[PDB]
Amino acid sequence: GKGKPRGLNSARKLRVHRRNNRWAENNYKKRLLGTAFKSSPFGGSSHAKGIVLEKLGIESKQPNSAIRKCVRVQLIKNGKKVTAFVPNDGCLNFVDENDEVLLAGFGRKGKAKGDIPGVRFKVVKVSGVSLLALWKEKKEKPRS
Amino acid sequence: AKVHGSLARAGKVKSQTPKVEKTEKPKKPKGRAYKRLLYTRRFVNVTLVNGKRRMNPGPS
Amino acid sequence: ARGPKKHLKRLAAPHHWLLDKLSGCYAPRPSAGPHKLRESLPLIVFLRNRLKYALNGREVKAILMQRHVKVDGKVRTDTTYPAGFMDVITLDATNENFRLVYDVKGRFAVHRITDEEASYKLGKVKKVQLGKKGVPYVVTHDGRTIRYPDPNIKVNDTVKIDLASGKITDFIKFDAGKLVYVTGGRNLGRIGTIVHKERHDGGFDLVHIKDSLDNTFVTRLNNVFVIGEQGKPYISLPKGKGIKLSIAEERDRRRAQQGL
Amino acid sequence: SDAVTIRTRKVISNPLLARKQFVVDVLHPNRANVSKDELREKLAEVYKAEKDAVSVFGFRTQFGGGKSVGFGLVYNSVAEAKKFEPTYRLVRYGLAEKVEKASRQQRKQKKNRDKKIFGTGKRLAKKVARRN
Amino acid sequence: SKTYSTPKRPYESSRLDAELKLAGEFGLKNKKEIYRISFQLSKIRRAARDLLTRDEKDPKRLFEGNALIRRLVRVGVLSEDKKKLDYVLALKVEDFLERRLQTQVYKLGLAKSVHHARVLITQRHIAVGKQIVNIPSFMVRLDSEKHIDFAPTSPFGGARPGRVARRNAARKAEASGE
RNA sequence: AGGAUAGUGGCCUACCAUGGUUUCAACGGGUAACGGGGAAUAAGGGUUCGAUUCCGGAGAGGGAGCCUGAGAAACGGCUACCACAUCCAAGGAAGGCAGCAGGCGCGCAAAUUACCCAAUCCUAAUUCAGGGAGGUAGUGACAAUAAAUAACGAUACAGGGCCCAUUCGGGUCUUGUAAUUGGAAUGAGUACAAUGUAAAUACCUUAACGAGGAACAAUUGGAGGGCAAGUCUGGUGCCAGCAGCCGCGGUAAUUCCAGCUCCAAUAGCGUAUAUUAAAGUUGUUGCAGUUAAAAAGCUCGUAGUUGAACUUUGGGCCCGGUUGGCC
Repeated sequence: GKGKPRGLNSARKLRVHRRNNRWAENNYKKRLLGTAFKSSPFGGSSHAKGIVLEKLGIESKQPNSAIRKCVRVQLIKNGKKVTAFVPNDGCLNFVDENDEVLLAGFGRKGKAKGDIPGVRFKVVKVSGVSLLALWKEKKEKPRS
Repeated sequence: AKVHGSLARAGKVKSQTPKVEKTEKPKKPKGRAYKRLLYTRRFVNVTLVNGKRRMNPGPS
Repeated sequence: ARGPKKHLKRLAAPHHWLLDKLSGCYAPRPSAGPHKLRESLPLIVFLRNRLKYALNGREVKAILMQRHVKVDGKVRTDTTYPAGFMDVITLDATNENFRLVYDVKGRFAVHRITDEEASYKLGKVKKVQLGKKGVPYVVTHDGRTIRYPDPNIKVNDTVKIDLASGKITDFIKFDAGKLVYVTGGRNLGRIGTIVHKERHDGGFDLVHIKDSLDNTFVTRLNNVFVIGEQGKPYISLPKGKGIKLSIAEERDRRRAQQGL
Repeated sequence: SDAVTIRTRKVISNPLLARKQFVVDVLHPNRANVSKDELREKLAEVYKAEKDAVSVFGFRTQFGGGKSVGFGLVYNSVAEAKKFEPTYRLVRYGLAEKVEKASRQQRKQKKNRDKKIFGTGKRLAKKVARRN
Repeated sequence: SKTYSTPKRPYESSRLDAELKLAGEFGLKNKKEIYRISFQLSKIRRAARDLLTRDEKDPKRLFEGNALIRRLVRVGVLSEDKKKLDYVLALKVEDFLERRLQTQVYKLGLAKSVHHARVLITQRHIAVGKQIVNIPSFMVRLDSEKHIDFAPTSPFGGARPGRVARRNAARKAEASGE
């Protein structure tokens, strides 16, 4: 008889069953328990400013071979240290150390992207200006 | 995960490109006119072998 | 909280004043008076919005501060004076006596009447009590106390008031075969000759009503108001007579009525 | 001014304000579009006020032009106008003078200063140390 | 107090073909205009779907269906031969675009192209009745067809030749007996 | 039973009794929780959101207490303590923007120390005063609506429909290409004016000036598949870099850096996060459970869920409603 109760007065069993079984999809468990606000260096935010501690060359995952030119970044609102990827050939030269950058997610909603291991974020802005603008020479970085 | 990677090689190809400059060309229309242009270029001119057409065919 | 509200916003004001809502701001709050906040019509609304004699509140005030307009034989220079059902408004300009009545859609119909009909008004007795020194009194829907009436005036009857002397000329009982003007409810503005009554002790007495088109319906006795016998009202009724021609009949009219 | 052609729609008499209130409709082809004062003159010429018991306002032009519509009043006396009509319209028509008063926040500052009650004598001499 | 929406699959070449054909036939600058007509048509269709689910000789059906039909007839989308609340579902974007003014200008003559018609409309020429109009998306109500004409202003219908002729008259005709 | 209260009442206590709630989820914890009207997205069912422009609850740095009064446990009102903090001729005094505008911090993340009571309405002994409530403008690509960036000819090339249906006669014409060229239409922008407005700025009107490109110049993303659009050129050579996924790149790269061309949406287009559909991948509608995840070791058993058939059927006679269909 399909397992579930079909009876006209079984709505309690049905809804308590749902309540207990919704804790098997990742999205529901995330929403309810709260993992953005506890874990997740961006506390449920889309972006986050951080101070560049270091530049890094991450060797890609197999079967590819390359060095991906990321940065170690300390966040301002948490103090969490975070690796973040600098796209768009060059732009590791346009960043420098102790620069203020703005980080965004690297696209895949938590989990990492492509051949870059451990990295979950990308750099969007440096010292108030966009890396895209600097790369296309629409603007120039403020030094002073 | 990894410290070692010689960051000097950054910007290599974009620095090494044989910079070509953009050719100044006539102005393309914008909007209603462009749609007129495309309607012509689609339903007037081109087709290909026995059933087909291509919109950016390379020279052969 | 902390005392009573003095303001009233556009969107909170009863729908039968017809002004505008979204951050259109404020509406005229009826002052305390004989009638309730929602079942009333202030003079600012009666004059600026319906008759179009004025365009602004300062114009309405300029009118009211000249003893031109009087409600029930009394001037009422207050801007937000709550005028209500079966209230007589008298302007010596054009000698227009306005009765406030209801159209069938529930708005306040602007009925024009004769001076002889403006001489009086009607009142539904809400309670009948003894006052101090054994003096019986009746209270109407317009907060009018009347001492020493006929002892047959029981509750929910209606009364004819002479409006200059607050005295009773004649009363009409609540019984079957009596006309009714519904005040309040979905069926507001309908006129339908009581069929019968349903008691329900402790439970909101109901009344079954029958329009001239034999369109029976049901209302609450607090919302019922008698006005006369079968086919002999005591007031000039408005254009419509409380029938509620359905939307279909209405479009049939305003398409076949007139090509204008 | 070729066939200016003023018309008056929706005429209401208002004895309790002593006015006739109506809608002005100007059909004004191929000219400089309205001239409110030309309307005042052309309208007093037919409502018998000579200029000044007439007030008129609002006057939007149809898209495309050649026509404008506004609201109009004509009173039974210039006195009735000068008491009923508002002072900004009287100033527009030159039948009054807009008072030269101070700015709003200046008036308010003055009120807040005058909320503090004093003037008697040589204690006048040490107001350099009020707020500093 | 606001409204509009757009399609589902951003590609699908058959749609692109159809949309661009309509755009070229009717003189349009965007796919947003086709999307707009499809949106209107969807509202109409789902309304009529609900009414058809209702009972026949049902008051809401009669009222709202006759109203919808009357509106579409007086616009001229729904022909007066088919007035039964099923061709309302059978309608199409071509049937609306044919009643657009730009199209009506061209089909009534007077412009020798839909693009010229659009230009004339937006250049403070064509008027409807006597009101000048500058919107191609106007939906003539089947009676102003015999009132679409050049304006009392607007050369090709009236007064001063404007700018280019006015200036060339001085560049040329005044420059005769220098 | 009394006291207190505006009044009911363990509200408060005296005496007395020992009850009251709970697997139909009590009590406790959490809430990145004010509640609703409502919003977003959905074939239908639904999931998520709801600090807000209505409604009512609260609160005025935290707590507590109270005067006045019809109404306050009031904070643009007092009293105290705590915490922050201002003036000082150091004795004392005065504070509370989660009202308005500022823009110190916080940060991914949000405007002018502007004009006015002319409208909406409110208060006042009041038609006259006041009102940062409110309206007006400024900043404003939050979102939405409409909608320019060009149209039509003539000559040189590749075609022809129809008028007079009197032979290749004139053509009101037609589909694209030009180091071919013409006169026409304007508006964006300036701006006399009036209009608009409390007064202005804009809108709608409108004299005059305001297109021919080198000019009044539309971007944003992409061109391996998914997924519309390169069997082009140059460079680099598992490097640089692209890539949501699958995958490109190791000396002939349809994926990188550029040029050309082409595509999609277009004054809007991308990216990040969240959420909805897709997702019958939460499954009441509507999943699955031999072997892909999952039948409990087996039986008993309470709550819960679910529970065999049977009791006035059938036949007539009238009344008057809605639809047809002669005419």
